[PDB]
Amino acid sequence: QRVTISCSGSTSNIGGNTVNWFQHLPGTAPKLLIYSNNQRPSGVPDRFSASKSGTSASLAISGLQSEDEAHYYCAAWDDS
Amino acid sequence: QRVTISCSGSTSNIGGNTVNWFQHLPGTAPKLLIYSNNQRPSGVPDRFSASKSGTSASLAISGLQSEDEAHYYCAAWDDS
Amino acid sequence: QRVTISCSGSTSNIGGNTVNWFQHLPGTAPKLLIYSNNQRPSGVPDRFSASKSGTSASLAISGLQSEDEAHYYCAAWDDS
Amino acid sequence: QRVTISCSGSTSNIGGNTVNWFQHLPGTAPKLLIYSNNQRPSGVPDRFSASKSGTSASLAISGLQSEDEAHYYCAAWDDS
Amino acid sequence: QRVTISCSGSTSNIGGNTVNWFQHLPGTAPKLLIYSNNQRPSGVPDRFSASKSGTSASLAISGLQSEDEAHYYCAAWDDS
Amino acid sequence: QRVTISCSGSTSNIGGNTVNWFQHLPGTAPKLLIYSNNQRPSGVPDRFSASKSGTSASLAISGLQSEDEAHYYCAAWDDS
Repeated sequence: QRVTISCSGSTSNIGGNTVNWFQHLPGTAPKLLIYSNNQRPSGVPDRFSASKSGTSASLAISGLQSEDEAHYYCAAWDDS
Repeated sequence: QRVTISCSGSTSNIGGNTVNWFQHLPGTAPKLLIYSNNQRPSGVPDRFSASKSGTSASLAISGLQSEDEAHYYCAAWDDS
Repeated sequence: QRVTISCSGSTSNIGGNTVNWFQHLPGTAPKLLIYSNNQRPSGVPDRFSASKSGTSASLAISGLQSEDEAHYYCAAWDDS
Repeated sequence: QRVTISCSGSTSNIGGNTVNWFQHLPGTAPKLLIYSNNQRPSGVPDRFSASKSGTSASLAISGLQSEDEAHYYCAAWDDS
Repeated sequence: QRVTISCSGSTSNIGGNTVNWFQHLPGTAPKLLIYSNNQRPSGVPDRFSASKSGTSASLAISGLQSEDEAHYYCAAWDDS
Repeated sequence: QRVTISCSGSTSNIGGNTVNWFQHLPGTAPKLLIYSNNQRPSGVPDRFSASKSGTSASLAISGLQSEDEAHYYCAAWDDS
């Protein structure tokens, strides 16, 4: 036999960039405030898996590739 | 036999970029405030899985690829 | 036989860069404050796995590739 | 007799000011050029006077009180 | 007799100021050039006077009180 | 008799100031050049006077009280 199995992954290519951010900002006054008292997630897989709990109270400004990846690739189970 | 299995993944390519963000901002006054007291998610898979709990109280500004990916690819179960 | 198995991974290439960040900012006054009292996640896989708990109360500014990757690739189980 | 002679002068009062000029100018490219080959004035008073010759090839931006004053006040001649 | 003669002068009062000039100028490129070959004034008073010759090839930016004053006040001539 | 003669002068009062000039200037490139070959003024008063010759090839930026004053106050001539 000639069984062929080929999974894949997270191949990334950005290129160029020069994002320069935020420049030339005369006088501002950022006075943010964050205060949380909840958001308790959970997850209870039994047979299969790759649950992904996630909590945040951030400001969430993303420039390039701010992912929170979590991979689980090409699993198997026979129990012969 | 010649069984052929080929999964895929998260292949990304951005290219160029030069996003420059936010520039030339005369005097502002950001005074944001965040205060949460709830949003508790959950999830209880039993046989299959890859539940994905997610909570946020952010501001959520995205420039490029602000994903929150979670993969579970090509699972199997025989129990022979 | 000629069985061929080929998984993949996280191949990345950024290129160029020169992100320059944030420059030329006349007098500002950042006075942020963070105070949390909750967000306790969990996860209980039994047979399969690669759960990924994650908690944050940050500000979450990302310039390039701020991921939180977690991989689990090409697992197997026979129990012969 | 009670002859009373009262001339006047250049009394000035500006007040306040805070002219701030020209601010917050992202990248420009001033490439001015001046080249003159003439403008020769003259003046030949004989009996009375206070002629005022003036020549310029400037750019002439004025913010406040850019005068070129020249005074000659309360003259007399008797030749008794 | 009670002859009363009262001339005046150049009384000035600015007040306040805080002119701040020109601030927050990202990258420019001033490449001015001045080259003159003329502008020869003159003046020939005979009996009276206070002629005022003046020549310039400047750029002439004035912020406050850039005068070029020249005074000649309360002259007399009797030749008794 | 009670003859009263009262001339005046150049009384000045600025007040406050804090002119701050020109600040926060990212990379520039001043390459000015001045080259003159003329502007020869003159003046020939005979009986009265206070002529004022003046020549310049400057750039002429003035912040506060850049005058070029020249006074001649309360002259007399009797020749008794």
